Amino acid sequence: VVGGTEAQRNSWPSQISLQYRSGSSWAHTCGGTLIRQNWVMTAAHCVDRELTFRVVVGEHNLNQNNGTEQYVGVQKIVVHPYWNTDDVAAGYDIALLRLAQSVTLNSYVQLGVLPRAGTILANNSPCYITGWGLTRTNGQLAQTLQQAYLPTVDYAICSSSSYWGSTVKNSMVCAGGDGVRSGCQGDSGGPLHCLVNGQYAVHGVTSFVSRLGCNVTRKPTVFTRVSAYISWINNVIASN
Ligand code: NA
Repeated sequence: VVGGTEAQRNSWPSQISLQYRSGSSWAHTCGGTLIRQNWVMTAAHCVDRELTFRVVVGEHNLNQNNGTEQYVGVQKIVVHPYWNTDDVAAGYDIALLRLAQSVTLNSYVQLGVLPRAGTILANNSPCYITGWGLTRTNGQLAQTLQQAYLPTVDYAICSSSSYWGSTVKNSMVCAGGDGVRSGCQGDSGGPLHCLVNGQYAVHGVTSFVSRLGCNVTRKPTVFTRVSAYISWINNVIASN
């Protein structure tokens, strides 16, 4: 997250860190949202590589013991069947991870609530992106979980020629684009939390930013629109 602030450690208890095994260590690669005690929602592109993945719930500082973490292996990966890794612009950038164990819930570990199917946010709706991704274009990962306030940009504006044009689809949410605050590499897969009727819900799964940089004016961060995939998510969980 470029232009973020440090999150309070109990603000976003559905945020997870998706990590891969790297030598004798683990490396953060993506975010995700805990949606059942044994299921995480993330981006499909996060799990393109043939790696050994784990999820960390209750994580705040990637580099220090928080005293709240639970570490769990990924047992099964179900990528959306229409996903195509060389065409992120087509959409379908979503995957479900079944965890090897069910995590225990507490103030640091909670299920993300998802929007009702079909919900579309008004332009300029209030949302926060969260994650450990780069804090500058071509920078380094955050140590502590970051948040940035990223107002939505509706489809009509986001798909206009000076924004994303054809690349953004109605199955996506755009947010931000002010040139200061954005998602960045390592935030993919994590949540966009939007405040609706007094309750935050996870309306987006972070999917992509500009090839020209993270915080680029009129290139809002682009998220998979969770409310377009409710039936898919429910069908996957029911059949696994
Ligand atoms: Na930690």
